[PDB]
Amino acid sequence: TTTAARGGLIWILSGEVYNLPPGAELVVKNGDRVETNGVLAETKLTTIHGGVVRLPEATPGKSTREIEIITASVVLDQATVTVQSSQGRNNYLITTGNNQVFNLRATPGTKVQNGQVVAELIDDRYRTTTGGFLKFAGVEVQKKGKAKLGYEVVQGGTLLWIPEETHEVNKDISLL
Amino acid sequence: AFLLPDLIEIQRSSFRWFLEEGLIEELNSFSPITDYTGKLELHFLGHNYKLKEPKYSVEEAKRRDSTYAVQMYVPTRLLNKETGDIKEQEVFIGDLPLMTDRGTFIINGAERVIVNQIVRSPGVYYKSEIDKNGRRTYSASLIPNRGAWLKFETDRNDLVWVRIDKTRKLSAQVLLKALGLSDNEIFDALRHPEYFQKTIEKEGQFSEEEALMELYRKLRPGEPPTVLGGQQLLDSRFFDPKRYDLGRVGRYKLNKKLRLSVPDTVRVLTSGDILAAVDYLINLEYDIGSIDDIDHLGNRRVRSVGELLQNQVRVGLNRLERIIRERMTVSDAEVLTPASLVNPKPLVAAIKEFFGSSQLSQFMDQTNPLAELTHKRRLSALGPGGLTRERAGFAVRDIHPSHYGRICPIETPEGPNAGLIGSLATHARVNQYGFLETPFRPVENGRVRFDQPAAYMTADEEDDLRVAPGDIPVDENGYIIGPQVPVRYRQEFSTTTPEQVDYVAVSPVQIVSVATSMIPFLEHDDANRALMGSNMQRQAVPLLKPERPLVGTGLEAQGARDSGMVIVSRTDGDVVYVDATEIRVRVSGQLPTASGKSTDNGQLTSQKGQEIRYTVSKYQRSNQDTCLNQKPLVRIGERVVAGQVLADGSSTEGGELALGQNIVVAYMPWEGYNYEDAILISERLVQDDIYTSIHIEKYEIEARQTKLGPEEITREIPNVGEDALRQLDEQGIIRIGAWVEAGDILVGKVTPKGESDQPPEEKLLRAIFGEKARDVRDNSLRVPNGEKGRVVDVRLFTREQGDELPPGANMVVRVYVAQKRKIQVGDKMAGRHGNKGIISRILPIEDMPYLPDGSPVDIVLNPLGVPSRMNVGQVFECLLGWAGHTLGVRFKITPFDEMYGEESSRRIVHGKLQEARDETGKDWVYNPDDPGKIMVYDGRTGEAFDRPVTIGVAYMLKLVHLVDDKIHARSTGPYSLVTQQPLGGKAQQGGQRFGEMEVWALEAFGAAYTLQELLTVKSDDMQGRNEALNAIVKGKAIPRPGTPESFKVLMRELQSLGLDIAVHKVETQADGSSLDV
Repeated sequence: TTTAARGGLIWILSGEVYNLPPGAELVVKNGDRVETNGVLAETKLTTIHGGVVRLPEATPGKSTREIEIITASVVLDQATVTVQSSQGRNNYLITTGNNQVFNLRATPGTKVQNGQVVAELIDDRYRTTTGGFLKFAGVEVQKKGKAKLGYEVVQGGTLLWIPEETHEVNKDISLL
Repeated sequence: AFLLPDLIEIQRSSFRWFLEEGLIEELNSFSPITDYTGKLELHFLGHNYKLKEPKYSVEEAKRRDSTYAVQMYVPTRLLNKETGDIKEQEVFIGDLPLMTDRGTFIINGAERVIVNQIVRSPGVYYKSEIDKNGRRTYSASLIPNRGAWLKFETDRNDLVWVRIDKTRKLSAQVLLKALGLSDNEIFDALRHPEYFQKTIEKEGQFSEEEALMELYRKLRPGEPPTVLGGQQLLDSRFFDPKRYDLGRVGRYKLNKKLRLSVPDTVRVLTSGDILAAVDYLINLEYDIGSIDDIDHLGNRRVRSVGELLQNQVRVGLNRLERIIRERMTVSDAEVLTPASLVNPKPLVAAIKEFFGSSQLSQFMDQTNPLAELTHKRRLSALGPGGLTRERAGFAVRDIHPSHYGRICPIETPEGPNAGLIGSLATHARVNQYGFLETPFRPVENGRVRFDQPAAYMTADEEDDLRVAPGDIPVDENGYIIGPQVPVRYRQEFSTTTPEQVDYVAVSPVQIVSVATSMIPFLEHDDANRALMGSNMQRQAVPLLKPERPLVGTGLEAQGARDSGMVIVSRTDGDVVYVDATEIRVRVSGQLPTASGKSTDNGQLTSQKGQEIRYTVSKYQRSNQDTCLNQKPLVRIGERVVAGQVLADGSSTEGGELALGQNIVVAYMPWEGYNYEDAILISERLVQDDIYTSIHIEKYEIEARQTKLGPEEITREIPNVGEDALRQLDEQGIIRIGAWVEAGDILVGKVTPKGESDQPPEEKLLRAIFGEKARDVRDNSLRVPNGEKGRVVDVRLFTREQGDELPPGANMVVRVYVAQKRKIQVGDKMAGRHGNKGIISRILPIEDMPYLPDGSPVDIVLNPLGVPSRMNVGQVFECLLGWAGHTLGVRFKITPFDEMYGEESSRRIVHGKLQEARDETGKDWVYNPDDPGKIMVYDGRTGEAFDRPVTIGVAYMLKLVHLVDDKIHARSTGPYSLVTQQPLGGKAQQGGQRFGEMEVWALEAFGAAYTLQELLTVKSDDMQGRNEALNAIVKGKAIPRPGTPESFKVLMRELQSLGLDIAVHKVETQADGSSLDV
């Protein structure tokens, strides 16, 4: 709460108040005459270490700013490009002879940290059309938990596998 | 002067608006559908929608007394992200009526209309908030146009909690449920978030709190807290559109204020913002941001049909969406077709609600053309959405300088449901965000002239320019004298002169609602005074023969055209034969044609001697039994001009508001017959052939088909006079264009009522008096007594058209009648500004006082009335009119003496007097010594009343509360069922109603008897009541009460509720339990 200085008033020494936009070091300093706009307050703005700028958008905007560095700047060549939209919905499947017949894991440009991916490839090897046995030989991850997605695949010109049939149907004794 | 553009069609285009957006907008947005699996899809097309010509019109629609409509249609896109099966075709979606010529939606039956609502258009605001001691508090809150409320607060201590649809948990996991980024708060808050660094009691752990605390850690208890649990939870408060909005606006606003860039076309919600709240509240906590406004447009906001018929259609369809989701994915889907899995019926219904039954319609009251102005556009906050009507306590009720120019204060039902009827700025308009407009006309620091721009916004708010009220001495070309003018900053009105303002009237009345303008010179009448009186004309009765007012403020003519009762060219013409029944640039064959082709147009058939066909209306039963037949106004071959009213309906001659007539009025406390309130008028009124209602009202009747053994109407059964049965017709039916009078007979119900248990006399008497009749019965229709009305139509029909019939029922009998009927005593007639009047007696055209010119006058008043009513000007008009009448003077000039800025009015009066009397020849109608008086030689035998008393021309306007429909009295009849007490719902057998406040004033003298009776035997006792009947006609001393029984009834339920009573004598053997059951 407050009081005066032992009697007095309230003397607004008037003058020109200057709402000078935030993040914009005003230009004029002490005791100098400027006037109705002769250069006067500016975040003479200044930033640091991001990358290439395909150019922010501001058609009808002084700034509207969106300062892109766009900078996961992997310069790829040969990830070729294809479609399907009718009985699924849409795509650019990647498609290069360099084992690049992918789809679009992430979209055509979504944006997301991990599980990063493009597109999903086809690799028919280590397919089959009858069941399994993973009794394999001499491939190796070391178990490392993500012997799983999180897959390692270093070393194995050998997949010793005994495809099969399996029917986990706990049922009464003597069905047929 | 400047043109004021069409009140009415607020709604319309807004109405229109909707479809020229909405249909899709929603539905397409939830456009796609498919089998649960996802393969077999189906969509709403959300494009190239279609509907066909619904040949039903409004009159042909009222013809089957059914709903107007447009069959409603759309196709799908296709079938599947399984193999791209299309199987597209249109699928009908939802037919229903819509806006009608006279601003209605002619549904079934009738033509109701919808009332706008205000409501707290969305956003997220925040209580300043205070205490038991003084030391105060801070708290925050969030709510979109539809959805939950995000609410926040401060336990004295820069603390928080989060409460939403729970009101049960001082729970605060801010940022500990979403965006739990490493100290993201010191990245979004940064300034004093919790003294800059949390508090003791708050920890902000999130590992198992984000989507997993305050969600199951007290919330929603008992299962374990799966991290998913709260996850899919808190989508399920938010993320998930279809259970939450902002409302595009909502954002518009929400952001805009908290201004944070989120343009972002999302009608749902982000994190950061939230933060931006969170701060923001604490920002106001540290007193950096101001308190929100929670009372008027600041938070409140109109809305209206579009959204009213939009919110629920998404919902109504949301319903469907459930079902389909099953239906579409119910089993096989290979060929099952869009066409197959589409149960429109829901939607159509529910919307059928939303006109038909949403508590929102009213019946569009057309008692008076004006009314349907107003009732275009009152609005409220009653609303599903709205408030209670008693928990919306006070500010709710008051006013708010926003109201100034945005809504009129002279509008108030002064009921328990008043202070809730937005007047709608006489000029306003609105925007997509509902916010209404109220122009702020620029004045370049001394120079207005309306040459400057803007002058067209201040939408719902202001400008922080201290602001120019409506008028003030506005010099020629503007220069705006007022040395130092008062003008409004923001809710305040400081003084300052041409420097600093610039916005000002459009006109000196931006705060009215259709009838509050009637007052010709409200400038001179108290506001507390101006209200109900200004709401009188609002619901005035019509009057066979209309008449513009006299006196002039004139604003309205146009408004009459807005009403529709009066018809402007649709296009153009110069009328050929203007036959009363058929005016025509119709198939004229003539020059109503040709300007009906003036500079012709095409979807309008100028193709051939023009062709503007449409039928006038006769006397039709209004939704309030009011009536009006317009009038062929413009004589033949007399040019017209586009869209100019040429039809003279209810109450215009010519596009003006026919309200009343014009009448000499010497105020005069003579022999009483009036001494407040109390009108007296001279018989002439009747002979004047003016003051002549007419009304016409349904009567109808129908026949059942008794599962008791069906019955019809008859063409007679006994005791029929043909004297009864005559002007009857060929089923029993009643001839139309036929005079009726009192207990008249409509038409011949024939009913069942066998005599299996032949009443004791029965078999014999029948056979004993000497004849064997039969009880085939007939409660055929007997028109009520006093029904001296010629019959005037009938609509009527049976099985065959398909009786569109309330089932179980056979054939319509609706038909009815009017009557010319001149005013009488107790007629609630009065004026249009602080008025309310009724009349004793009317009187010999001669005894009534007359004039030195020699004419007799025709309305006393009292004189004291007005000075007391503090409504002065009624004089004014009197006067002004006087003129009018003496020198046929017109005025039609907006109220409020602003000319020169003082009592010019005066100046007027005496003026137009002056010359008038100067040129009146006799020059007696005015006396220098009587500047506003006249003399009053006209006592009982016509002496000289004494003091020169003033007289002149008023605008006496009568109301409905006609003793006829407001009469009432009856002698017993059907009691109830339950109490079995007779019952007064204001019917012919209407309970003399009753008031125990009087049974709390009828004992002050006691003497039971009347009471004793006064309950009993006319309430409980059967055999009492009857006992009575007899006693008198039985020359017996009506005895002694029965005992009441309803009592016993009350006792019964109580005994069952768990009561017991020994009620009993006691002089009996050890008392006992007298059987009072």
